[PDB]
Amino acid sequence: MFLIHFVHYKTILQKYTFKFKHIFLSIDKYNSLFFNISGILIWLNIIHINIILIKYSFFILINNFEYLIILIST
Amino acid sequence: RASRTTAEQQREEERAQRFGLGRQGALVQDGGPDQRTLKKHTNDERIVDAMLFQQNAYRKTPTDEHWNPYIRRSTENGVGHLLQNKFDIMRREDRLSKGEQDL
Amino acid sequence: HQVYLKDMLHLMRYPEPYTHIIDCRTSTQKMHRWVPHSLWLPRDEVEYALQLSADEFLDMYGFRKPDKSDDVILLSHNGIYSEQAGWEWKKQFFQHVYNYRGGTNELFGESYSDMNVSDVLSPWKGPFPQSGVFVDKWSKRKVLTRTGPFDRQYEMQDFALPDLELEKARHPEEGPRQNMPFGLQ
Amino acid sequence: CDPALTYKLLGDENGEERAQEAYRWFDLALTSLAVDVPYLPQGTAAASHITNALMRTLLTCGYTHVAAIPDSVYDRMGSMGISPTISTYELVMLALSLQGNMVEAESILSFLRSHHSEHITVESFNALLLGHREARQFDCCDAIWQELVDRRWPRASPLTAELYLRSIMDHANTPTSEPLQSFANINVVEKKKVPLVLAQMDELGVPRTHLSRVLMDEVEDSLRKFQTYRSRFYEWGRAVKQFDFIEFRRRNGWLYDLHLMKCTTKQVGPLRDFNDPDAVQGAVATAEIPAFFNERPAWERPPLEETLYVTTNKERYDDVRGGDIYYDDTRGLHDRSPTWMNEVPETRYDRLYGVNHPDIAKIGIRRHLNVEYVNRK
Amino acid sequence: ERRALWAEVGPISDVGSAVTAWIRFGNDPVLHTAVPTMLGGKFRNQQREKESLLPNSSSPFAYVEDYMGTNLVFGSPVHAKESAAVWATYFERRYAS
Amino acid sequence: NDIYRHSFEDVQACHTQRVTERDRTMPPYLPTLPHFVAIIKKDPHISFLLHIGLPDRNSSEEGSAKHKELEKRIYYLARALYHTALEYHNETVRRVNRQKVNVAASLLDNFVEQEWTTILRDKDTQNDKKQLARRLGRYMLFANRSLDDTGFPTDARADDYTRWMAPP
Amino acid sequence: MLSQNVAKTTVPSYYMIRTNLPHRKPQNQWEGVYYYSGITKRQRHLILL
Amino acid sequence: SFRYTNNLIGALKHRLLLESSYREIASRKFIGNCRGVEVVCSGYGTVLAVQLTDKAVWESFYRSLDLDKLAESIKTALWDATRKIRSAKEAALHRSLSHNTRMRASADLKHWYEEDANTLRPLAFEALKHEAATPWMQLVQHGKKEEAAALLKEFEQKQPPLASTLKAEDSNPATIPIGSVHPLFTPALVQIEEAGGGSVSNEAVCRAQLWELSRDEQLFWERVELIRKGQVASIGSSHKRGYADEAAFAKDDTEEKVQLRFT
Amino acid sequence: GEVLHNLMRCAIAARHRARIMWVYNVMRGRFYENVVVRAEVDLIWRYRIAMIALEYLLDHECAEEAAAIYSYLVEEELLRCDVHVRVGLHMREAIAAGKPITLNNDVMNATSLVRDATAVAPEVARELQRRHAQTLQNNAVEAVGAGSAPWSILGPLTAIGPTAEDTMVWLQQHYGDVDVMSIMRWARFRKGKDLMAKDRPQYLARAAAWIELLSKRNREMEEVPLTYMRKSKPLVLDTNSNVRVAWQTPLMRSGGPPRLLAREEGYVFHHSNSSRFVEETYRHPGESLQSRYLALQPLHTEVSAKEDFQRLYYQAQKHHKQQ
Amino acid sequence: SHRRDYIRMGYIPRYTPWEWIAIQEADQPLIAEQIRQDNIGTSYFFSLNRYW
Amino acid sequence: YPAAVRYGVELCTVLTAEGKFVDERGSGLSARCVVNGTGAAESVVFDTANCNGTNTTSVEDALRVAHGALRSAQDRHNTLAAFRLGPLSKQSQVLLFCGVNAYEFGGKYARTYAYAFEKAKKELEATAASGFMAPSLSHEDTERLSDQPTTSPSVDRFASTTHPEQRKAQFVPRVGPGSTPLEDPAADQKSEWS
Amino acid sequence: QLQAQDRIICGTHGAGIVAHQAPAADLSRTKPHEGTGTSERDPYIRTLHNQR
Amino acid sequence: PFQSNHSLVNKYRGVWIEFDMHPAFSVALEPQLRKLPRGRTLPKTPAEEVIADYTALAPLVDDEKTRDLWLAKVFQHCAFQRCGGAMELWERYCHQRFT
Repeated sequence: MFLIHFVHYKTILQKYTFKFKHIFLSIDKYNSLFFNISGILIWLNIIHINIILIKYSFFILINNFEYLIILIST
Repeated sequence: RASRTTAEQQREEERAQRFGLGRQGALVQDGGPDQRTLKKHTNDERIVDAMLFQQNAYRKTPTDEHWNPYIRRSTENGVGHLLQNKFDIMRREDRLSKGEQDL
Repeated sequence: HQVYLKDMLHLMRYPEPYTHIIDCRTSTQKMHRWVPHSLWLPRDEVEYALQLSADEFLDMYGFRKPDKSDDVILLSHNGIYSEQAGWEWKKQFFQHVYNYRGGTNELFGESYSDMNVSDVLSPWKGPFPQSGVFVDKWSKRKVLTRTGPFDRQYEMQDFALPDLELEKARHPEEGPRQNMPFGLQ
Repeated sequence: CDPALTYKLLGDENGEERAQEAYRWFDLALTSLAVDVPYLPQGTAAASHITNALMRTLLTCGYTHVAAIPDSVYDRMGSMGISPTISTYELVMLALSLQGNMVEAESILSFLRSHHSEHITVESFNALLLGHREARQFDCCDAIWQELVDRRWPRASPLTAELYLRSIMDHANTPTSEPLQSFANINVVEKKKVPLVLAQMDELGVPRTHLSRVLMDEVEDSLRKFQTYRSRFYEWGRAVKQFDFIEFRRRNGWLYDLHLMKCTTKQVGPLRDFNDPDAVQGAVATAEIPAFFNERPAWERPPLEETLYVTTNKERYDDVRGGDIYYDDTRGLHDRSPTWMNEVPETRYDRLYGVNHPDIAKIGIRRHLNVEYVNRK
Repeated sequence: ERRALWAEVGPISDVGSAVTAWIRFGNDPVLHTAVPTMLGGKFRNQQREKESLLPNSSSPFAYVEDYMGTNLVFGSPVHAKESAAVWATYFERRYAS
Repeated sequence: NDIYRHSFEDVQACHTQRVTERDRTMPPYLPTLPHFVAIIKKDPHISFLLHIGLPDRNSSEEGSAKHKELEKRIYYLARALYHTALEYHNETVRRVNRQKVNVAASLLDNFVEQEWTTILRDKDTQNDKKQLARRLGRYMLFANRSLDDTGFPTDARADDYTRWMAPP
Repeated sequence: MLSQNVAKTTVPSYYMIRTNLPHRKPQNQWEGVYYYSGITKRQRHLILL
Repeated sequence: SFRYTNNLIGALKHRLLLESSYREIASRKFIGNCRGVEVVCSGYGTVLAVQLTDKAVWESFYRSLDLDKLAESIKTALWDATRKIRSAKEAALHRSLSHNTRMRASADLKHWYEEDANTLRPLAFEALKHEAATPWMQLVQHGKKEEAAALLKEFEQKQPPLASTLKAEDSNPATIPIGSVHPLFTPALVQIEEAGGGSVSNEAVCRAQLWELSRDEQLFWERVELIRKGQVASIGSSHKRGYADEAAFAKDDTEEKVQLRFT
Repeated sequence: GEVLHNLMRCAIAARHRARIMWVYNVMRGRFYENVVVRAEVDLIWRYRIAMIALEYLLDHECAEEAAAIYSYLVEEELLRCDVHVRVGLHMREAIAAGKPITLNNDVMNATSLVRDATAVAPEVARELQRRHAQTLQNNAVEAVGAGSAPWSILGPLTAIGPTAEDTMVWLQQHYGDVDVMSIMRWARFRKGKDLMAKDRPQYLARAAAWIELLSKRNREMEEVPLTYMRKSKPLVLDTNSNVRVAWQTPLMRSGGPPRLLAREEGYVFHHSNSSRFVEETYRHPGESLQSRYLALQPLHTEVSAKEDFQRLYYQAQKHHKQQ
Repeated sequence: SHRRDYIRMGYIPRYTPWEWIAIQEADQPLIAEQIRQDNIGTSYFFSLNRYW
Repeated sequence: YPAAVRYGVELCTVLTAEGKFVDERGSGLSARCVVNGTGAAESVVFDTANCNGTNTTSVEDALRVAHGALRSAQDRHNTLAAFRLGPLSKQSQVLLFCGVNAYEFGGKYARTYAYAFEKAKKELEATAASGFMAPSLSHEDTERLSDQPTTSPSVDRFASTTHPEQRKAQFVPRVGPGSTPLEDPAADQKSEWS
Repeated sequence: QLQAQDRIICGTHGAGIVAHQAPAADLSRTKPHEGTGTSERDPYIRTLHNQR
Repeated sequence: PFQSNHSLVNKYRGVWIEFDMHPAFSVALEPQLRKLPRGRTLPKTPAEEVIADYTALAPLVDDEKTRDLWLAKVFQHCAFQRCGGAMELWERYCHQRFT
C-alpha cells in the first residue's frame, strides 16, 4: 500500500575532480638533438659513397654498425 | 500548469542541445546504434559519460583512493578532508578570520 | 568485477534500493525460477536497451534506467551471457557493473549451458596460416609463431591429466613417451 | 601517542565545563589563600603555583581556552602582580605553540635566554618543536633540534626526540605540487635523515625504546629503506638479487621502469624550422626522455584518448623495409562490425529500420501491463 | 516464510497500545490535543461549521486516505461501497487485459 | 492536486526509488532566515552581548535602544546572507549581494567592538561580567569570515574563496 | 599471459655475426641498484593486529 | 553491499552515540554560579533551583536591598549554566565525529556544522512534555516498554527530574531501541520493532519483505511473459540466431577452397 | 643478564652515562631480538640492571635519565621486585616445609625491609619539609638579591600533623606519584651497607634528594621566581623596528589613565638580541614653522624589558616600616 | 619537467636540477658505517683479536 | 520534511517568550523576565515599586521570586513552541506512519535497515573495547577470515585473482603521484600515518 | 636594495615583470599551482610559495 | 619485500612457551626450575626426575597460574626428551577441569 506520490530528488553533485594519469603517458620515448647535416661518407674496404654539400661546421659523427658511416657537421 | 510544463520542456531541450544529448542518427543503423561522429571541440553524451566513468570508475567513497599519504594530503579538491577534530577546525576558523595564511 | 555467493545471499536476505540485479537470460523456456529482486533485461536486447532514454526504456521494459550511477549485478547461466552483457554496460560507461560467475545455474543447482562451447578444439587439418608467418626485420628470414596448427591452447589441451591413474590410461605400458629417443623426452 | 593530538582531543572531553570549574576553583583558592600586608596575597609562592596549575589544566581544554591562556591568564597574573616562574613560561609557550603562533613563542624563549638564562628547562624545546610541527615549519624544527644537540645541557627528552622524528616524517610524507610531482615524489628523501638522528640520540643518551611503537614502526620502515650496512653492501650488488627483483616485478605486472626488461620503440622526429627550411636536420645523440616533456597539447588531441579509444602497440608481420616496425592500432571502444545487425540475433527492434525518430511508445510493452496508461508526449 | 507467517493483527491493535504509541511519537497529551485544526484554510469554527461531511475528529489519522481515494476500512458505508466499486472496475479491466 | 490523482501504476513504479535519507532527500541545512540568524547569534560574543553584555533592556531606555539596534543589525546581516545563499548559483548577482553582506558584517563588527570596549572600560571576583568577557575569545570578525550557501565555513582554499567572492 | 613480456633479442640470423650491433643494453649508471625494502601483506596485517 | 549498507551503518552508529549523549545530558544537573548566586538546571536547560552560597560573604555585597545587581547576577548565572549545557552537548558530538571514521569517508566538512548545539537533543522548548510528565510517560517516551507495562500494572493495582527514569546503565548504547535511536523517523521505526519490549522483531520485517517479494515476483513474471510475447510477435518464429564466437585463433580455409569438377 | 649487568658495572666504573643509557637500551632490546631470536634477559636481571642504573644516575643529579628509567620500571611494575625476591628467598626455606602460600599482602608486609621503611618514613617526611623550607628561603633571598621576601611566605607546603597516618598520607598528598615507599627501600644498601642501621643523616639526605629528583610535581613546586615579561607594540612614529613601546603593569605604574588589558589595547610578545623597550611621546609642537611643516620629533624614554615583582615588594616592605 | 623545448630544440641543462638531485638521493640507501660516530675509547685488547 | 523540522526547531531557538511572577509571601515585589529559547537566559527585572514602602524584603525571597518568574517564563515559552510545532508535527507523524512503503526502512529494505542498525550497535562495543580508534575500517585486524563480514571493501573484486594487468578499475591501469601503482596498492606503499 | 621589494617580489605573482592584464568558472576548486587567470591575485600560474 | 633464498640463520626454529610468572614464585622455584628448560638452554636431566618433583611439590605451591606454567615446562621438557609417559600428568591435573 502507498499513499503519497512525490517527485524524485537526487544529489548528483559530486563537486570533486579526480585526475590520475596512465603509464603510457610516462613510458619513455627516444629523443635526439638535431643539427643541419652537411653530408654522409659511407666507407668500406674499397667502395665508398661520398655525399657532401659543404664542409664540417662544428663536429663530426661516426657510426659503425652495418656500414661505417661518418656524418659531417650533422 | 501548461506554462510550467512548457518551461520544463524548454529547459530540457536547451540542455540536450547544449550538451549534444540523445542519439545521433536512427535507433538501428547498418552496423549498430552506437555510431557517433565525435567532432572536435563539440560536447557529446558519449563525452560526458566517459568523463563521469573516468572520474568514478567503481568508486565506493571519495576516500577510497586515499590510501597513499601524498594523495591524502593533496589539497586540490579542498581541505575539508584534512580537518579531523574541532580543535583544528576552530584554529583554522580563527586564523582565517584573523586574515592569515591557513595552516 | 566480481560478486560471490556470500554477497548474493547477503543481498537476497537484506536488499538495498539502489543495486539493480539484472537477470540477463535469454530463451525463457529454459528459465524456471525467479532470482529475488531481479529485473529482466536480455543480453540480445541490451545493446539497444541501453540506448533508450529514461521513459523510452521504462515504457518498454517495465522498469526505469539504472541511472548509470547505481550498482548493477548481472546474472545468467554459467555467467557467460552476464559477462557479455557487462561488456556492453561498461561500453555504455556504467560506473558499477558486476558479473555473477556461475549465475542462476550454480545458485539453483541446475545444469543449463547457454552459448554451448567446447573447450577442446578440432585438430588443425589445414596448413600453417599465412597470418602467423613472421619475417625478420633485418635478415628477412621466415619465422613461425604459436598459432594455427600449433599454439598454447593446443599445448594446454594436450597437457597431462592431474590424476595419475587416469594419466596412465592414456600412455601405453613401459613409459609415457617412447616414440622419441632416450635423451629427447 | 601524539602529544599534540592528546591536547587536541582532551578538549572534546567537556573541556569548557571543566575550564569553568577550574576558574571557579582558582577564585575560591585565592579567597582561601587570602586568610593566611597589602602585597602578601598577591606575591607568594603559593599564588604562582596555583596560577601554574590553572594554566596546566586549561591547556587540556578546547581551543578557546588554550587561546585565552597567553593573552587572558598571563595578563591577569601580571595585573594581580604574581611573579611568574619557568613553568609559567613553559605553559604559555605551549599555549602559543598549539595554536600555530610561533612568532611570539620564539620571542618569549629569546627573552628567557637573554634575561633568565641558566633557568630554561628541557620542555621549552619540545614546546617549540610541537609548535613548528603544527605550523609546518620543519626547517625551523630541524634548526631547533640542531641547537638542542649543540647545547646538550637541556638533556633532550625521549618526548623531544619523538617530536622531532614525527615532524621530519610528516615532512617526508607531505607531497609537493604537480611540477615537482611529474617524476617520483621528492619529499621521501627526508626519511634518509632518520639514521643520523638515531646516531645523535645514541650520542646524547636518549633511549631508543622509549619511542612509541607507532612511531617505531615507521622508523623501522625508514631504516630498512635508508640504512643498509656495509656487510650487506658488499653483497647487494650481484646478479641473483637483481634478477629476483626483475622476476618479482614481472610477477606483479610492473615492468615499465626497468632498464633491462624495457625496450623503447617510439621515436620523436625533428621540427621543421621556418627560419630556413632548405636545410635538413640529422640526429646527433639519443636520449630516453620520459615522453611527457614533449606531449601533444590537449586542444589538438581526441577527447581524453583513454576510454573512447583503445590503442595497442604491436609489430608488423610483413617486411617493413624501413619504417615503424612497432606500430600502434587505434580502435574505438564502441566500434562494431558494419554488418552487426544480421550477425546478431534478430530482435523486437528490427521493425524500426531507418526511422529517424521512432515512436517507441507504440511498440512499448508497459501499455498492456498497466491499464491506466498515459503518454508524457 | 516458516518464521514469518500470516499477520494475525495489525501494527497497533488495541487502543491501549494506541495511546502508548501516540505518547511515544513525541506528542504532549495536553497541547497536541488542544491545538486547533484547519480545513480548507479556516480553523473550523462554529463547531466545525455545525454538521460537516468529514468527521469532527482532530487527529488526521482519522482522515488518512489511500492514494486512489479508496478507504474501504472504517469508512462511511457509501464511501466503502464506491471504493469497492472502483476497485472492482480497475481489477476487472486489468484481468480482462 | 488533492482533487485529482496520478496513475496507480505510475505511483507504484515511482515508489520503487525509496528516497534515501543521506543524498536523495533534501539536506536539513536549507538556507532560511531563522537558520542564518540562529547561526549568527551562536557566536559566543554575540550571545554574551545579547544576554549579559548589554545592560538590561527593560531597565534603562538606552538599553532597549541599543538592544533593538543590535538585533536590527543582526537581522540585516542574516537576511543579506540568506539572499546570497538563495542567489549563490549565478555569479552575476552573487558579488553584488556579497557587497551588502560585507557592509552588514562591517556594521555589526563595529557595534560589537564598541560595546565590548565600553563594557570592559566601565567602572569583582567569583565570575563577574568583566571576568567572563575577558575569559571569552578575541571576537573573530564577520567582515572577513568565510561562508558559502549554507552559513558554514567553506572547505575550499582561501584563494578559491576570495576569487569566488570578489567585487565585480 | 602478459603483454609486457616482449622479444628483447632478435630472431637468430647472420646479422648477429656479420654486424657490430651490441647484443645487450649498455649499463645505466644513474639507475640505482635494486634492493629489497618492502613489506608483505601478512606482515602489515600482523603489525596492525 | 558496499556503499549504501556501510554508509547506513556509519550513520546509525553516529546517531546511537548522539542518543546516548542525549540520555547522559538529560539525566544531569548543571550548576552555573555568578558571584553569590548559583543556578542549578536540568539537562533541558530548565532552572531547577537558584540559591545563594556564602550568605555571610555576599549579604554585604548585595546589601535597603539592591535588585538590579541581583537580577544581573542571576541572569549571568543562568547564561553560564546554559552555556555549559551547550558546551557538553557539542563536545559529545565532537567526540562521536572524531571517533567515527565512516563519516570521515565523505570529505565534506559540513558534518561538523550540521548538528550544532541548537539543532541537537535535548531542547529547552521541549522539556514540558518530558520533565512534567508522570514517570510512566517519561519512561515510555524513551523506549523502555516492559518497565512501562509493569509500572502501569502496578499503578492500576494500587535533582534532575529524569534521574529516576534515565539510569546510568540506560546511557549504554546497546540498550537503545530502534524507535528511539533516530528521533526523526520515530513513527516509521516503531512498526519494525516488536510490540512487546524494545527490540528488533525480525518476524515483522521478514513478513513485509516476503509480501513485497511475492508481489514483485508476480510483476516480474507478467513482465517477462509479455516481453516474450512481443518477441514472438515481432519476429516470425520463436527461433533465435546464434552468436558468432570470438577467438584469436586463425581459421582453416582448405574446405572451402576445395571444389569438384568433371572429367 | 649477567653479561649486561657486568657491562653496566663497567660503564658505571668508567663514569659514562651515555654508555649506561646505551646498555640499558640494549637490555630492553627490540622486536627482532625479543621475538625472532628469542634471546631476552631474565626479568630479575632486568630489575637488577635498571636498579643499579638508577643508583648511579640519580645520585649524580641526572633527572631525565632517572625519570626515563623510573617510567620504564612503572611500565611493567618492577617497583616491588626487591621484596618479591626477599619473599622468594623466604619461600626457599618454606618449600622445605609445608604450604608455601601465595603472595598475600600481609605476607609481603611481613618482610623486614618494608617494615623498616615504614618506620623510617616520618623522618624522611621531616627531612623533606626542612629541606624544602630552606630551599624556599634561599630562593626568596636570591630573588631579592640581599633579605626577607614575600615569596618565602606561604609556600606550596602544608604543615604535617604529629600522627603516623597523617605523616604517611602527606607523602601521597604532596608527591604521591613516585612510590615513596619503594624509593625509601631503594635508598638503603649503598655499596653493600645499609644506612638505616648506620648513620641516619646520610640516608635521610639521600632519600630526600631521590624523592625531589624523581617527583616532577616536586620540581614544579620548588622553582626560582622569575620576572614578568613585558609585551610590546610597534611605535606610532616608526623610527626603528628593534625598539618597541613596552606595556607597563598597573603595579609598576604609579598613575596613568584607566587603561584596558594589554591584549585589548594591542600588545604581543616580541624580544630579540638587539631589542629595546621604551615609552613613546612626541615633543609638543609649538606653533611655528617647524610645527606647521616639519614632522614631529619623537621622544622615547627607555624602560626595562622586565619587571621584578619580588624586588618591588622587597623595596616597599622596608620603605613602609622605615616611616 | 615543464621545459617543452628539451633535447629536440637543443636544450641540455648545464646544472642538474634540484628535483633530479632529490630523486637520485632518495633512490639509494645510506651506509650506516659512514656516520663513524665514536663515544667510548678504543679497545686495545679485544678489538684486534675478535672472532675468526 | 527534514528541512521543515529543522526550520521548526530553529525558529523557536531564537524566538523568546516573556513571563511574570508576583510573590505570594504577601510582599508586593514581583519579577518580569524575558526568557529565550534553547539558550534560555535573557533580560530579567525586579519591580520594587509594587511592594510596600517598608522594603523589608529578604534576598532569599527575591531569589525565590526570580525562580518562579524564570519557571513561568520557560513553561510559557515551551507551550508557545508546542503550539507552533503541533500542526506540522501531526502531519509529519501521519506522513511517516502512512507512507512507510516509500522509505529505506519501510519496504523490503526494513530488514536491511534492522541488520545495519544491529551491526552498528554491536560494533560500537568493539570500537570501545579497541579504544575508540575506529578498528580498521578496511577490515585487516580480523584475525580470522570468517570474522570480517561480506560488506567489507577488503574482499577483492578484480577478475583474475592470480593474474596481474587485469586487476584494474578502468580500461587502462593508472598511476597516481609520480608512477605509483594506484590501481593495486601494495602493503608497503599504503600507510595510515597521521 | 630593491625598492618596494616586499610588494614586487614577495607580494606579486608576476615578480613585477608579468602583465596579468571562454569565461572563468564560477565555483571552481582550482589546483594549488594554477588559477583562472582573472586578475593579479588569481594568475594562470601561481608564483608565491605556499610555505612561510 | 625482502625474500631471502637462505633461511634466517638467527631464527629460534622452535616452539616458544612464553614463560612468565611472578618473580617471587620464579626465584622460589629456581632450584626446581634449573632442571626445566630455560630460554634457548636445555638441561639434560631425566624426565622422570622433573615429573616426580612436580607431582611431589605442586600441591604445596598455591597458585593456579604458577602450577600451569610449571606443568607446561614439564611437558616441554618431556617432549624434548620424547618421553610419552607424561600424559598421566595431564589426566591427573588438567583433564578434570579444563576439558
